[PDB]
Amino acid sequence: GQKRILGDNIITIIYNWSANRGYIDAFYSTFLIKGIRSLSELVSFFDRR
Amino acid sequence: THAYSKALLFLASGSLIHSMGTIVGYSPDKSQNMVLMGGLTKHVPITKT
Amino acid sequence: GLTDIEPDLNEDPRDRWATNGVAPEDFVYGKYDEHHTFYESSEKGSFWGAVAEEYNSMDPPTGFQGLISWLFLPAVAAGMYFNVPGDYLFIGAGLFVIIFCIIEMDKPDQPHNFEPQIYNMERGARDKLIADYNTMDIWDFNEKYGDLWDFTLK
Amino acid sequence: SFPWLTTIVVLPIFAGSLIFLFPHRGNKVIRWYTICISMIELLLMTYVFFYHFQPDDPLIQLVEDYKWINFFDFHWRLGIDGLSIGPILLTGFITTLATLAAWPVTRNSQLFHFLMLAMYSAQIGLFSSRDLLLFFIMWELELIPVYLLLSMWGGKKRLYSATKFILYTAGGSIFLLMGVLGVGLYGSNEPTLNLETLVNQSYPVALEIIFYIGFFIAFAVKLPIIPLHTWLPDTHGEAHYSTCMLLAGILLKMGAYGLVRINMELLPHAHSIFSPWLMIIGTMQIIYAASTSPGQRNLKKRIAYSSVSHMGFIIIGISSITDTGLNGAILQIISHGFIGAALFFLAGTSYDRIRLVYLDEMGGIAIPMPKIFTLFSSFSMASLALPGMSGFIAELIVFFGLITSQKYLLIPKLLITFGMAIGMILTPIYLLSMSRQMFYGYKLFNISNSSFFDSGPRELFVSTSIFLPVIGIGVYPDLVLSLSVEKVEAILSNYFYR
Amino acid sequence: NTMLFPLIILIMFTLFVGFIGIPFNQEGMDLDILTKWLTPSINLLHSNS
Amino acid sequence: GGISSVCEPLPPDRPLWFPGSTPPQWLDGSLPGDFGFDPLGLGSDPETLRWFAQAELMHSRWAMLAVAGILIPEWLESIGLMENFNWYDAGSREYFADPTTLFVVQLALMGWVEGRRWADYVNPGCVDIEPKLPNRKNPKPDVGYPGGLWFDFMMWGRGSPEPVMVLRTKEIKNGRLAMLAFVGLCFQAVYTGEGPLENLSRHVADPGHCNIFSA
Amino acid sequence: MAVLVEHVEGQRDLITHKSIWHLSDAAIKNVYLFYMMFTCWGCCVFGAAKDPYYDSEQYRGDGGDGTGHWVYEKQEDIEEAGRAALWREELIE
Amino acid sequence: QLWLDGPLPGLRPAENKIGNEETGTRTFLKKGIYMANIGTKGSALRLRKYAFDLLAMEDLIGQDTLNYVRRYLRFKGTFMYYDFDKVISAAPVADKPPLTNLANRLFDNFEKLQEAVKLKDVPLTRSCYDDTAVTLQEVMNRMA
Ligand code: CLA
Ligand code: CLA
Ligand code: CLA
Ligand SMILES: CC1=C[C@H](O)CC(C)(C)[C@H]1/C=C/C(C)=C/C=C/C(C)=C/C=C/C=C(C)/C=C/C=C(C)/C=C/C1=C(C)C[C@H](O)CC1(C)C
Ligand SMILES: CC1=C(/C=C/C(C)=C/C=C/C(C)=C/C=C\C=C(C)\C=C\C=C(C)\C=C\C2=C(C)CCCC2(C)C)C(C)(C)CCC1
Repeated sequence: GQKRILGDNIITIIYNWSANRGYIDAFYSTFLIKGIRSLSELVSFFDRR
Repeated sequence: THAYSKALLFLASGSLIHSMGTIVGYSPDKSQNMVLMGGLTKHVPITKT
Repeated sequence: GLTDIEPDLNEDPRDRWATNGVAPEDFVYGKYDEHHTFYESSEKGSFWGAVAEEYNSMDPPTGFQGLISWLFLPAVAAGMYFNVPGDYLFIGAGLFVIIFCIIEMDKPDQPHNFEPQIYNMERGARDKLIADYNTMDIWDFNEKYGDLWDFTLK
Repeated sequence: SFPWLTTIVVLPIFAGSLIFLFPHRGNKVIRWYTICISMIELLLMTYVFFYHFQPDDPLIQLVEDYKWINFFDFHWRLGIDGLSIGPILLTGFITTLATLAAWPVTRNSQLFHFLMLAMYSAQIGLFSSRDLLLFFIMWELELIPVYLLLSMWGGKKRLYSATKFILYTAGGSIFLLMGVLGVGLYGSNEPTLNLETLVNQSYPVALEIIFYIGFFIAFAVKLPIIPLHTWLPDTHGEAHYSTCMLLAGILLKMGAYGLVRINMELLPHAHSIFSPWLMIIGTMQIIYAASTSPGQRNLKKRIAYSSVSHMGFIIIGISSITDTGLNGAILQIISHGFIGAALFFLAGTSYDRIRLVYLDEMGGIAIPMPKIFTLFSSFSMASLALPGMSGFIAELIVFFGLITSQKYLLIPKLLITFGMAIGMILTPIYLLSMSRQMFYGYKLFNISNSSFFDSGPRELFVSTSIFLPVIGIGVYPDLVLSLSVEKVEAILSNYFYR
Repeated sequence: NTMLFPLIILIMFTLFVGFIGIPFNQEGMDLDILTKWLTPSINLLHSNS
Repeated sequence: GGISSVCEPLPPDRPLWFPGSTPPQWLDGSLPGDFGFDPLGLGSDPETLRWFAQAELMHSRWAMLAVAGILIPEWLESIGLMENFNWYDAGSREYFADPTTLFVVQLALMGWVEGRRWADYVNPGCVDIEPKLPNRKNPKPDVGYPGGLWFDFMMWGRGSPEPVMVLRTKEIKNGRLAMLAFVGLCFQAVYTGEGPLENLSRHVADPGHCNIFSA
Repeated sequence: MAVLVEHVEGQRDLITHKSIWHLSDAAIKNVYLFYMMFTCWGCCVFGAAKDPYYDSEQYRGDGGDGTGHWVYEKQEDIEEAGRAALWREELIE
Repeated sequence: QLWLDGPLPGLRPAENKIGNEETGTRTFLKKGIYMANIGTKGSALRLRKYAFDLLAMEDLIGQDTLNYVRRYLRFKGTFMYYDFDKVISAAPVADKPPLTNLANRLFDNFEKLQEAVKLKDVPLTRSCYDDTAVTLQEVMNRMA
């Protein structure tokens, strides 16, 4: 019956933890990297207009 | 201790990837996938040890 | 580059920060990256033969110009090691520079030395132009093909 | 007895005036004559530096004084010291190499090489001028050559860039002239413009502040100081790369040289008043330009904003009142003159093959052009303040000069030390990205780009000959600092209690 | 074989490098190679034993 | 086109030890370092020629190891990183065991491998040391030039960078030079009563004197 | 002489060798002079050398002249020349 | 407060009478050198270390490198001058006269060495530096 008590207890959680690299790196993409990109553009805007 | 054991394991993994690249190609998405990698005890014994 | 036909404008936007190479799923690993594309060959040439070929492909100065260009730096190093007066070094360096530049002025002109209008004329006319420029005096050339340098005439 | 500096100043422009006597066509004879003149002049400065310049002397050397106009008490006065010989040698080296790298120019080669020799003469005349009005004249003597070089050999937006450049420089230089008039007329008996007698002048605080502002507006227009930097991105981006050598390696350092020679030396009290406000401006300039650089899709604009960012360390070393800070500022002057010129040269040579501007479409250039990739990576590492290069030791000495400074106490000394540190986090962020958008990845290139496409012997020699002093100074910085450790101390001798 | 030889050397290193921190053939009072190497060494937990 | 792993014999017009002379008929250039030097005709019999080639190879390798182990420690002692090195007196030093029992142990251990080499020379392929991995194919080695995993862990032979004949003549020439060097060192240690590098130092200075004729 | 031994209780003793050495100003001037002569020699030699790309037909044939704006001007020129060729063709016909 | 307003402070006069008798200060002192505040123990350690650094200056003495000798002498001399002032000011009252005498002799040796360097006289520089060397060895022996 592919017991759901086992599927999401470890396998889904462990696989998502290992595949998403612990969710830190994506956060570093979402918070820092893209943000600094936007900041750069904003600074460029203040240097252009 | 860890530097020597780590160099041993990394060089063994590299030799094994080189061995698998002749049957799965040179793509690291295929030549470094342990899902498609079973049963190498018979083929690479020194790397196995 | 240059387009003789107006190119199709980019309808879909592209990420500025993305790598401009091919997609990783379209990458032929081992060939696009030169990782399995060097198979050895018994037919490997000589090391010094390769050195001579690479040196000669650069079109070195030959004769007296080649002699002074080869002997300048060791002479300067020897003069600085032997504690000879440096004024002699400056005199020699200036003489070498002047002699080299005068010899290079004496060398014949090539098609690439002139304006793009002169480069992109008829090839036979350009060949006759280059043959004349290296043969007659500059005053005769200027009084004969002067009007070719008035780029507004045509 | 022999007028060495007068001969050095006069020789390039006088020789370039005779370039119009040549009736030859093409560019071969013209460029070989120009490189002969440039190398002869370089050997002349080498002889002067070798035999008549003493780095242990903190006084003026090889002075020459000829009265030209009696009404202004105005003299053709020339002289070198530890401050000026470095910029003079850098000017000669960079101008000779820019003449060598401007060899594919076949359109109006005569005027191009005449303007190059005129720029040579004008820069050398500025760096060796001991008269205030002579300094102003040599400062003004480059508006026309750079304008013509931009408008006749620039990029797509060359004309607007040239107009903006000449108008901005004139707007700064009128304030420079007002400062010259104010300082040279302060004499109670007769006007005087010699820097030697002006270095002992005493002013009231308000008048000294006004004169400092008048000089500083010009030196902030020329040396890029926020927010008087807007001429630089479009001027350097849309200029010829050979002209970009002089623009980003020599002409930018002239504002810093004027800041040391006039603002730091002649007016020490106003400089002590203005320096803590210059520190914050320099730190914000570093951060602002290092953040503007990722926002530029154009490669040359990114390099120009990188130059603006690198000028902030010079501003910090100026404003930090120590011998170490001034030595670091001079070292950064030399390092940037060695780095920015080569970066602009590589960018121009790469554009001559790829013929693309924006970074988001220049992938895979490392495959047909590996040598230019290697040189670009090495000069980016030099830009990155990597050790073994002059940039790292320059920034480190500037940091030490701030840390050892006695004017500032603790907390600002922290908040500035952290400040430039953020800069050396931001400096990788675009630069490597630039390389990642300019050389990394795979693109299918034409077969004709397989051969006769990479940098030839001339470009390889130019890049190597500018790269070697970078390594030589990053290993042994005292190849430069020992020329100016004494004179800088004299400049600092007026900032302590007496 | 050029890949296999460093693997053999690292196998030997992995087998026989743990005996530089453990005493090799202890007979009574014997200090190992590492503690004799680091004779002045910080040890906060075992500063008296 | 690829990598040739077979020795290429030298052409009959190869340079000789005595130019202008006729090379002997039993020296056809198929051996490493073949310069047609056989005044006494010792290599007339091909079987004895093979045995003498193997003996020359063995003497070459032992002589190169010997001269290296003499010179490099002597060069270290002159620099100062060796306190009391002396190759002549090295045999009479005090070790953890007597020279006789060390000699017997060395005799047993070395007569194992020299005797395995003898069996290989008599019967090529009778003793194989290179592993027989399941699908790896082991190339057949030449007698006196073995080596898979152990003796040739670099794969510098078998046609890699320089062809096998070129590297074999290089080895043989360095070996002959080392044999002459070792015999010279053995005679110098009993004639000059000094070390090798010291003798070189006193010969480089004033070479007109300090020679064989001045002890 | 220029060697200092420090002993610290509970620590291994340290032997420090120091040598305050610096290049003379004459040596620095020699370095500058040799680099200037090397620059002059390289300028002469590598100006006398051939340029693989800037003398090629791939650069000069397209209209290159060493000037940084020849690509855009050539593009606008060929569009204007195409329009003028259409005008010429309509005049002839 | 964030920054100083007036001119930067110059050479602070020593309060242990280790300066010159006529002038009150030493010639080799340089203004603008950053001296870290550690205390008497740190000043003693820096004094010994910089005495060793100045005894590492045999190689720098030559006909071509006298300016660097003078520069290093001024730098280290300012450092050891103020460290000597700090350690004498915190020394016990019984130990102050010998320390002051040793400092006075060392600084007189410094002046003699600088004077010899100024005239570009190499044997005079060597002799003055030998006297300075024995004084510096005495300094490290006292302050070990
Ligand atoms: C293989 C090269 C070789 C080399 C480089 C040397 C080097 C040296 N020997 Mg030794 N030597 C050698 C072999 C060699 N020897 C041989 C084979 C023997 C005898 C079997 C000797 C016996 C010997 C004696 C008795 C003495 C030296 C001494 C010396 C010095 C030369 C002066 C002289 O009188 O000796 C010349 C002696 C000979 C017997 C000549 C042998 C030459 C052989 C046959 C051939 C070498 C030639 C060949 C072209 C080598 C290439 C040269 C170079 C590229 C390596 C010099 C440091 C002398 C010494 O140091 O005194 C202070 C001295 O007293 N040697
Ligand atoms: C260790 C012993 C040794 C041996 C077995 C060989 C063997 C061989 N040599 Mg090599 N050779 C050697 C050392 C040796 N060589 C040395 C030291 C040199 C430099 C001088 C050379 C230079 C050389 C050349 C130039 C050539 C050969 C060639 C040959 C081959 C044919 C000749 C022959 O039949 O040899 C039989 C040899 C022996 C059984 C040794 C007999 C020696 C007698 C009994 C006494 C030894 C003499 C004396 C003690 C020397 C002392 C040193 C001297 C400086 C005083 C054969 C493979 C030829 C070739 O084709 O290459 C493959 C050839 O052209 N050899
Ligand atoms: C002196 C030069 C020399 C040369 C040119 C050759 C040449 C040849 N040999 Mg011979 N050999 C030599 C000395 C030499 N040998 C010695 C002293 C021995 C006795 C140990 C042997 C015994 C031998 C065997 C057992 C085998 C060969 C093989 C070969 C081939 C391999 C290529 C080569 O060796 O690298 C050329 C370059 C070098 C020799 C450079 C010198 C090495 C330096 C001095 C030290 C090595 C560095 C470092 C310490 C090693 C790595 C450290 C690691 C263990 C941690 C080639 C035909 C192989 C064969 O023929 O198969 C086809 C074979 O397996 N050789
Ligand atoms: C006598 C005298 C006298 C006087 O007194 C002085 C004088 C003059 C100095 C002297 C002289 C001398 C001489 C000349 C010598 C020579 C020598 C030699 C040749 C050596 C070699 C030597 C040589 C050697 C060691 C070598 C070795 C080698 C080896 C191990 C190898 C190895 C290997 C192999 C196999 C293979 C693989 O794959 C890789 C490897 C792993 C890498
Ligand atoms: C300031 C000045 C100067 C001077 C300078 C100097 C003083 C220099 C020196 C220098 C030196 C004293 C150096 C030394 C050494 C060096 C080396 C040793 C190098 C090496 C390198 C290599 C080998 C390579 C490299 C490369 C390249 C080229 C590029 C690419 C990358 C690479 C890295 C690969 C001059 C005159 C210019 C003028 C102006 C001013």
